[PDB]
Amino acid sequence: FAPIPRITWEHREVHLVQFHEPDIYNYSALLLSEDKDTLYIGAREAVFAVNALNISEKQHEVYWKVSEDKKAKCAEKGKSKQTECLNYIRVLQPLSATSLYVCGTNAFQPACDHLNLTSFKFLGKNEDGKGRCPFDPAHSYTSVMVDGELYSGTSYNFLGSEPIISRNSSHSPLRTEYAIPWLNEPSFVFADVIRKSPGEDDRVYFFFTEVSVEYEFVFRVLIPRIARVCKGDQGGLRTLQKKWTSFLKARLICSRPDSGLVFNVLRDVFVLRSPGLKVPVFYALFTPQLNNVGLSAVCAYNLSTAEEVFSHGKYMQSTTVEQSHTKWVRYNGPVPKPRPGACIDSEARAANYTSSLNLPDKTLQFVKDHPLMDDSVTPIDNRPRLIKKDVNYTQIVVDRTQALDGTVYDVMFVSTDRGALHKAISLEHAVHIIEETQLFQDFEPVQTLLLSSKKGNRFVYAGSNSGVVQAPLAFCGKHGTCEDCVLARDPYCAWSPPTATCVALHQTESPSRGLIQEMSGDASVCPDKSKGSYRQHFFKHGGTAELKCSQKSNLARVFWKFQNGVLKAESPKYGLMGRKNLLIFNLSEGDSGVYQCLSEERVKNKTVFQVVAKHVLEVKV
Amino acid sequence: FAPIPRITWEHREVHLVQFHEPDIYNYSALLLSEDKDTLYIGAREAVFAVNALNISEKQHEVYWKVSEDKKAKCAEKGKSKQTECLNYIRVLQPLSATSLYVCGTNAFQPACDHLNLTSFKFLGKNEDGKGRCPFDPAHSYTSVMVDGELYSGTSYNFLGSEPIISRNSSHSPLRTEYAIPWLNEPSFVFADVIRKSPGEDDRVYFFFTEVSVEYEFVFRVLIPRIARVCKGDQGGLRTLQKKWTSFLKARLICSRPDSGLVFNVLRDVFVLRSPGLKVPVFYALFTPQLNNVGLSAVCAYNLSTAEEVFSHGKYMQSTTVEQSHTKWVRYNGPVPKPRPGACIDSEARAANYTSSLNLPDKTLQFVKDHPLMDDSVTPIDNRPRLIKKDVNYTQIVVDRTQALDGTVYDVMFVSTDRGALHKAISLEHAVHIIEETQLFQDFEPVQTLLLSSKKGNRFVYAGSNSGVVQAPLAFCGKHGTCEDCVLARDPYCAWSPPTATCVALHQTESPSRGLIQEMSGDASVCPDKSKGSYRQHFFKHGGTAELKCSQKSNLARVFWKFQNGVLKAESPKYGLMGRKNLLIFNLSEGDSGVYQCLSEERVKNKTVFQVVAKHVLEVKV
Repeated sequence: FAPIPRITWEHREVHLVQFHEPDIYNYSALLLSEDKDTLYIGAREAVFAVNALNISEKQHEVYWKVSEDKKAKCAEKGKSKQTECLNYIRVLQPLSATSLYVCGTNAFQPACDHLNLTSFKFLGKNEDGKGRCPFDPAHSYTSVMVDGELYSGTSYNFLGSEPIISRNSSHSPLRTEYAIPWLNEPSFVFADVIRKSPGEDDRVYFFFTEVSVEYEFVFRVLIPRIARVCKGDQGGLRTLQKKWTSFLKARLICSRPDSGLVFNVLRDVFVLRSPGLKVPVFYALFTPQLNNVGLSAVCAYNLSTAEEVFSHGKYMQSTTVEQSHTKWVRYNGPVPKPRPGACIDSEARAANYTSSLNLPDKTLQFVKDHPLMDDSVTPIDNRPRLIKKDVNYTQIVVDRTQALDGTVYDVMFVSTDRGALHKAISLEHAVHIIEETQLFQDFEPVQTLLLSSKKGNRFVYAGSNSGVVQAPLAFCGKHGTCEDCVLARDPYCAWSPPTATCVALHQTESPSRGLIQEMSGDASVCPDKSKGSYRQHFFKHGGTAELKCSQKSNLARVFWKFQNGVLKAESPKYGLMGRKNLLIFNLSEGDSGVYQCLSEERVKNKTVFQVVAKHVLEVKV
Repeated sequence: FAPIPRITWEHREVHLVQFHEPDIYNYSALLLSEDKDTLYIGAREAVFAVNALNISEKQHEVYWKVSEDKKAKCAEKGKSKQTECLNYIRVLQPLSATSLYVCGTNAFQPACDHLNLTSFKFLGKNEDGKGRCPFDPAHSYTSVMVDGELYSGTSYNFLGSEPIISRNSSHSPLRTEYAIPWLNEPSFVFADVIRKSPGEDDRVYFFFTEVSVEYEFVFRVLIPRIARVCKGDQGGLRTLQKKWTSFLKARLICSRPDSGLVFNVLRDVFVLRSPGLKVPVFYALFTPQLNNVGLSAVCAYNLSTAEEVFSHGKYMQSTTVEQSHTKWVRYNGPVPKPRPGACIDSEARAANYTSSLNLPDKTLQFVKDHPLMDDSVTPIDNRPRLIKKDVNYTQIVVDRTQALDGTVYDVMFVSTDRGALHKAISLEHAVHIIEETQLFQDFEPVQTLLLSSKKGNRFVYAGSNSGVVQAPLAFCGKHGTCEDCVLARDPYCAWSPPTATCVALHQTESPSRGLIQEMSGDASVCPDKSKGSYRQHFFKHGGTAELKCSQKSNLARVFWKFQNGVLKAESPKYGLMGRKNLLIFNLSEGDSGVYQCLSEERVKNKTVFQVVAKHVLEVKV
C-alpha cells in the first residue's frame, strides 16, 4: 500500500482560489473555453463563466431555474421539492465558438438548450433530454461531444432504469438494445473518443460498472467495463435497425490476487494524451465492492491492450437462457467473416461493405448476441499503480511532466470524499505521495476534477456541492531551503540558488542549468547546510521551559539532543507539547545548555538528517 | 461495526495463571477431565495433566519424542529436522475414565496410542494414524470422539493433497469419496456430535472452508461449509462401499449485504448448549477472503435452520456445460425413494430399511453425485452478531449467563492473533465489548480456546505456541467503585454495598438482593459516589504542577473543572499531558483551589459524568 502523504497542507498554509455563488450549489460540471482563458461551470440551476487564471473572478452567469409551477408538479410525483425538483446541470459541452450544449435534469423532466456564449443567454430551444441527461440528480451519467454529435450513457426514465448508450443525431441516431446482455444495471463513469489516426474510423469509449452476468457469488457481483462503438456506425439494415452494430464490451480488471484484493467498482477514468507518446493511456480509479473499509486503487491501461481484445479476443456466449438459468461461457465456435463489432475498415470496404447498413445479417446477428468479450483488459504490469488504505478517492487527473533531468513523470492528482487532493508519482520501487491539500474546508467530497490547459501556469480545478477550487500543480515556494525543496521529491520543483527559493520548473526564469533538483531525495547536492532555527532562552530557576520545534514532513522522525546525547523526554522531567515541542519542568542549573531538535528522513538509498532547531538555554538564579 | 474494547487490562494488572514446560512448545490441544478437575494439555512431543483451578501446578507429564533416527529419516524427506520432524499432538480425546486417545504427527508418520491416565504412561500401541491425524503439523485438522469411535477431518497423505472425513471403526469404517464434489481443498475447523431423540440417529457435524464450485469470480472463491453424516451409517452394499451414504454439506453464510460485507473464511465454531436450551446454537467466527485489511465477524446459527436445509432443501447439480467445464446449478428434477443423505429414521424403517446397507442403489448413486445442498444455512436475524474492524479473531467460546435482573446474555469470548482476549455482548441493539486482556505477553496468536463447565469458579483456557494461559470469566475485583462496576456493564459483575467491593455475581456470599447492577449503565443508585481518588497539593509559587487523572474507559472523554466552572486546558496557562493530566503553568495564586477531572460517557441514549479525580491544591506564596 502507498505511504501516507509526505506533507499535509492545511487549507490555510496555502493559496487556493475559490468560487461559489451565494445560494447556488452542486458545482458538478467544468469545461474550459476553446481559447482556454475562461472556465465554464455548470451548477444547480446555473452556469457560470470565470477567469481560468483566477476563478474567483466571475465574468458571466446565467440561470435556468424550475418554475414554482413545475416544481409543484414534480413534488406531486413524490420528489423532494427543495432538493430533487431543481434543474441540475448534467451536460455542458462545446457546440461551436459561439455556443455550448447544455442539459439539465429540469426537475425530473430532462431538457437541453444552447447557451449563446456571445450573449451568455440560453436560446430557449428546450429540447427533450430523455436519453442524453438523467431525470434524477442521483442517477449516473456520462457523455462526450464527438464532431457535433452527443454520445450519451445514462438512464432513460424517472426510476433510473432502462440504461441506454445512444448517439442522437439528425442523420444516424443509434442506441443500445434494452437487454441485460448489452447493459445490466450500469453506473456510467466516463466516455471519450479515441480518434487520432487514421481509413480507420474513430471509436467512442464508454466506461461503467455493471452487474456481472459471467460471475456468481453470495450476492450480485459488480464489474467494471470498458466498451466502445465506432463513430461511423450506421446501424443494420434488417437487423439492429437504428442500433449500434459496433457495440462491444469487456471486463476492466484492477486487483492484486496474492493479496486477495479486488477493486470491482469503477470510480473514474482519465485519458492521458502525450504529444511525445504515440498511444494514449487510460488511468482508472477503483474501489472494492466487497468489505470496503476504505480502500482505493489506481490502475493504468494501454489502449492497445484494450484494442487487441476487441479485435482478436474470443467472445462469450450465453449458453441456455431461461429457468435452467443463463450461463455465460467462452465461445469457441467460428466467427462471422466481417468480424462482429468491428469498425468498417480496409478489408470490409475492399469487399463492398462500405457502411454498417450493408453488413451481412450473420455478422449483425452475432454481434447483437455476443456483446461481451471473453478476455479481460488488464493493467500495465498486471498490477495497480497505487493502492491506498484509509481513503475513499473520488476522481483522478494525470499530468505528464519532465523533471529537471528530463525524466518524464505521470503525476497523479486524486481527490477524496472528504474534500482533499493527493499528489502522487510512482517512484519505481514504490509510490511516493508528495503531499495532500485540503481543498474544501467543509470536507465536501470532490465530485469533479479538471487540469488547466492554457500555456503557462498550470492549475487543477475541483468541484463540489459547495463550490469550485483552483489549485496550482505545486507549492514549491512553500519549501524554504534547498534541502526541503529537494527532499519533497516533487518533479515540479527545483531550487534556485541565485534567488534562494524553491521554484516551479517550466514557467520559471531561474538559472535553467543552475537549478537544483534530485528526484532521489539526496539533498547532499545542496550548496549550504541550513542549520535550522536558533534561539536563546533565559528562564527563572524552578520554572518550566518549552522549546519550539516542528517540521512539515510526516515521514520524518524528530528528536531532541542535549550535550552530545539523545534526550529521553518522558517525566516528570520532560514534556512534549505537540509531539515536537520539548518541555523541561524543574528548571535548575543542570538544564543550562544547548538543545537541538533533529530530524531523520529515510529517502531513497541514504537517510537524511537535519537540524530543525537549536536552542541555547540558560536557567538563571 | 462494534466499538473498541471499553476497558483494557494489561497482562500484569489482572492475574492470569500460566503453564508451560521448558523447551516444550506448541500447546494446541486442550481437554478437560470428565470427572477430575484436571486440564490435559497436548503440546509438541508432550502431554501434561494440570490443575484446572491453577494450571501452573503440574500433576503429570509424559513425553513422546521422535528418535534422532526417524528425525533424520524425515529430514531426508525434505522436511526441516528441528521443527517439522517432531511429534505434534493432534488428537487428544477421552477414551475411558482411565484412558485418553492420543495421536501425533510423529515426524510425518501419523501415529496413535492410548494414554493410561492411572499410570499416565503410554501403552505403546503405535496404531497407524493415517487418516485420523495429519502428517504435516501445518495441515488443518479436526476430530471428535463419538461412542468410542473417532470422527476425523484432515489430510490423508504426506502432501496433504487428499482430504478425508472418516470414522475408522473396527467394524464399519467409512470415509468420504476423494472427489471434488465432496471435498474441494478443505481447511478443517470443527467437528461435533448433535445427539438426537426419539427414533432419530445422532448426526456428526463438520465445519470447514473450501474452494467453492458453485461460485465463479475473478479468482477462486472460498466458502465455509457446515456438513454432517449420520452416526449409524454403515455405507452402501453395492454402491458407496465403505463410503458415507449420509454425507451432505451446505454453505454457511455470514454477511451483511447492506454494506457489501461477506466473511467467507471460517476460523472457529462453538456449540452453545445450556440446559435451558432445547436446541443448541452454533456460534461461528469468520474473516473475509476478499479485501481483508483486518476484519472479523461472529454469526450465530439455529441448528434447526441447518436441519431444515438438509431434510427439505433442494440439491445442487453439476452440469458439464460445453466441454471440460462443469457448472453447478440447482436441481429441480425428481429425488430418489428414501431421501439421499438422510439417516435411517422412521420413513426409512417404515419402508423396511434398517441399515444404510439396504438403501436402494438409486438413492446411493444420487447422494454420491449430489452432496451439495442448494440453499444457504443463514444466521439468526440474517446478520452477524458482531463485526469488528482492525482485529483478527482466531477462536471463540460462548457462555450463557443471567444478569441480576434475570436478563440472559450470551457472552462471546473471542481471542486474537496477537494473544489477546475480548469479552463481548449484544446490548440494546448494539455490541458492547466489555474488555480486552493481553493473555500472552509475547503477543503469540491464541490457537485454541476452551471454556470450563460451571462448577462455581469458572475459567477460560488459551493455548499458543508459547504456552497455556488461564483466565477467569471476569475481573470484577478490578473495579474500584460502584460507578466503575456499574459502568462496565458486565453481566458477571455487581457492586456489593456491604463489603464495598465489585463482586462476581455468582461466586459472592453477599446477599444477592442487596447487590447493585445496572446493565443500562446508570450508576445513579450507587452508594458513596464521592468516589475515591483525592489529592492534596503543596505547590511553590511560579512552579509547574501536573494533575494526574486516571480512568479506565477507552470510550470516555475526560475534562477538567475549576471552581464550579469547566476549565479550558488551553495555552498559555494550561496544557494536558497527553490526554488526561492537566498542567497548570506558572503557579500563580488565583490558580489555587480544587480541580475536578470528570469522565463523560454515553451509556445508552444518556450521557453520563463521573468524577474521576479530585484535586485540592494551594500554591505557597
